[PDB]
Amino acid sequence: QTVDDFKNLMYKMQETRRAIVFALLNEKDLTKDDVEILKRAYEKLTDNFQREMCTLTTKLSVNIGDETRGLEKDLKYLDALMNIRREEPNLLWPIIMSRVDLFSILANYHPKGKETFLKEYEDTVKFLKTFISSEAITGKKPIFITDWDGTMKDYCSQYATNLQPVYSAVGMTRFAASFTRISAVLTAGPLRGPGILDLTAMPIDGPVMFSGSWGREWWLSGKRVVHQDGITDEGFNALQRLDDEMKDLLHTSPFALVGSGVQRKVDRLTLGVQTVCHHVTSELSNRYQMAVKERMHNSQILVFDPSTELEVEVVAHNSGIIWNKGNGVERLIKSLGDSLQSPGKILICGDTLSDIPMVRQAVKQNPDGVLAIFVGAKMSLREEVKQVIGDESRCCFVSCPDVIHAAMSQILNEHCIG
Amino acid sequence: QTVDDFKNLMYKMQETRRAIVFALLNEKDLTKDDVEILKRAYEKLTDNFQREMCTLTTKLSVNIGDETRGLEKDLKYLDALMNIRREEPNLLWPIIMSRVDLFSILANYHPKGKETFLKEYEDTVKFLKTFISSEAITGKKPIFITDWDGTMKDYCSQYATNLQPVYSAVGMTRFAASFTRISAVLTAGPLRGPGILDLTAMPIDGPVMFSGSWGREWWLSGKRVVHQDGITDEGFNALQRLDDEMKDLLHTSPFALVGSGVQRKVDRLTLGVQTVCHHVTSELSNRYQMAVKERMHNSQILVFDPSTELEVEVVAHNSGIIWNKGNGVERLIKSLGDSLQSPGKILICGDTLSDIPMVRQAVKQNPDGVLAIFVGAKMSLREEVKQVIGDESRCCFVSCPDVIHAAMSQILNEHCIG
Ligand SMILES: [Mg+2]
Ligand SMILES: [Mg+2]
Repeated sequence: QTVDDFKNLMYKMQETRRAIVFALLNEKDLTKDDVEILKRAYEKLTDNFQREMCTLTTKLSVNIGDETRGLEKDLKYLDALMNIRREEPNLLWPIIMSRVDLFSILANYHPKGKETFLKEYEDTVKFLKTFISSEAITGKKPIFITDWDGTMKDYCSQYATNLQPVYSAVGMTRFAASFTRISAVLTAGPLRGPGILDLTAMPIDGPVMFSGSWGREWWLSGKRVVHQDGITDEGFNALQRLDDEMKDLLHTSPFALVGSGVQRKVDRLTLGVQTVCHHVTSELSNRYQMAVKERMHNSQILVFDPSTELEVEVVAHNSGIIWNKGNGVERLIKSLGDSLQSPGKILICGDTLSDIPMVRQAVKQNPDGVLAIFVGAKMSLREEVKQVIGDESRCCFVSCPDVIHAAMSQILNEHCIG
Repeated sequence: QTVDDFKNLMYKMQETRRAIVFALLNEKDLTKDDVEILKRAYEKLTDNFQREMCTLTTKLSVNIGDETRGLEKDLKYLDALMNIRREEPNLLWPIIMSRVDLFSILANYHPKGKETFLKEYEDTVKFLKTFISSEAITGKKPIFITDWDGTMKDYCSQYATNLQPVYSAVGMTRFAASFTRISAVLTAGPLRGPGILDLTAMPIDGPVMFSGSWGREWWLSGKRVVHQDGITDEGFNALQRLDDEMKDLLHTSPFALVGSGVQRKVDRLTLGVQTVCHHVTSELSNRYQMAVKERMHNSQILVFDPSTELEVEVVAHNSGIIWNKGNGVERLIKSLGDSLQSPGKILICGDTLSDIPMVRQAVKQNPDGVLAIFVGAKMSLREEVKQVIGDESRCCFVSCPDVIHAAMSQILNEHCIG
């Protein structure tokens, strides 16, 4: 009913999710109790419409649509898996997954209809096949680089509970391990506390490398690599002090379930102070922002930024090069000892304009060469993608990530299973 | 209190606005009654918080913030003008306007503060000076091309009442006439019924040329020029028939005060069926969309498109080149007999990604050359602008159109008045 109960529930069913994913990727038995956890988590969100979590001072109405849909699709997926597992006990998990009709499960969620879902699915499948064919030509597996939010994961009203489902995790991990030599994930949010590593349900130390702050931080191999480059050592740590001055403010009753909800990015802090249209009062937001301004201790190398009506930022800087996802990709590839210039295909997935640099860099290195899949892109963005790349023919546009997921599952069913 | 009362009130005070603008641009006396109209229009919107207009079936809560701010700023501006007019009866209007401290009037509306407003103002002024200096170098006045919504005009919750204030109209007209040889306005919405020509408070047949449908239609000189290019004659007129099948649906009680609110664009119809977050019920929207689907009479060259959760489109096509604002600029300049290649500076103003083509085309013709001012642009968009153009130094970023307006007013005060 309250905030911490919701958060703890979601996080529990999420670590349970990771356990399930590990069990499905390492030929381990599927615990019916672990599934029961997700089942209870789903039943809890559907009883009292949406749900409203309250504390001892204020009350917030929270949109749990994404969490509910994720839990639902996961329940259907797992139910199927167990249904074929029971009928044939000692089959390998990929074979059982090859017998799952994921298409029928995901098609009912396409906002434009199943008919469009089918065509987008087929085109995405052929596109992906073109991407996979790179190995048979060059001898080495191609490189896959994607965005998270809106690209591989449906948009969530809260970043704090933007939890990745099981089927997508399994699909992405299998696809990355089987068909790619490099798979990278570039996000704007942090790695942890809460970050992409906490929201994901994937091996993390597997075939997929996760990043944060547009590539300024990475998780590999067992440690965290942070690229300051522009930010000073005093600009840094001061952000840490401010973060300490925020985490205790969250413990009072100011909340972090508003959009982004105070994120600690390598070079800045991004707090969500207001929700569209007007969740949370117009006054509490002002008290919030003023309290944030107070905890900025001159000045002291920390610059305040009102930014928008919904978000607010506290940045270090100013010496630097204005970091973007392109820099993250470049630095990663340079660090790994690989190259984008090497003859072979490159698949890049995105949903917003901030993903265009990733493409840019790629077509600067391999203009043969680059394949792009964009999710829910407006006309202008689609044209921009068509502009950065030559083709046109090398461009693929879908409406939702589930198209990509289903396509990948089909590719796995065809090439890894037969 | 109702819908039509609101619409008629706004339109009346808008034609009154045009009358006032004409009076201020042609050395005519300023009718105190015409000002009184705006005064009553302002008082009517501030009495009962926001306002809710209802009909005989449903009730809608309407955000009239933009209209109220426009009316308010207009009232202050006109009050000043009359205050110096009374103190010196037979002065020329530009001189009186040169004595108006518009900066103090507009600075209180900057969401980031007056301090930022000042710096953005100064930088924009110097930038504009650089733009004006082109005439003294090349002998001919430079070319100015801008976007409307979000660029020269604050965002409005309803396109039907997105009314341009007086001071901005005066400023833009004076600036365009005095410093430019070509001034163009590219919008996505139609020209009329309701269109940009109805929402503007500018001479229309003056120094500024207005367009619609990303340049597919233009108003010059006294007639409307429509570029089909891709759309067939049967694809056209069918859109007109559907439009006829919509305008009568609006007369029932389905409304067009939702965002865009059914727009007749040269190649398509863009209806606003849902508001963020959830103004209007979730069922009435469905009835709306289904009724729209019904009035599509095979099929019959009209393609339906769910697009987003808020908007919906009915497109003709498919043969064409996918028209953008760049094509509008190109076709306009080619039609007028001028050229972007000719040595001289080019100022381009925008707020979204759809304005990037305008820049693109320009830097394809004049890479010396192009100056860009972007309003309320996110980091990614700013970087994209910095990418399309070489400089960097030739880029100017502001937070609100009022910065541009105040800057232009200052330029007028310095060069046209002394
Ligand atoms: Mg993204
Ligand atoms: Mg615009």
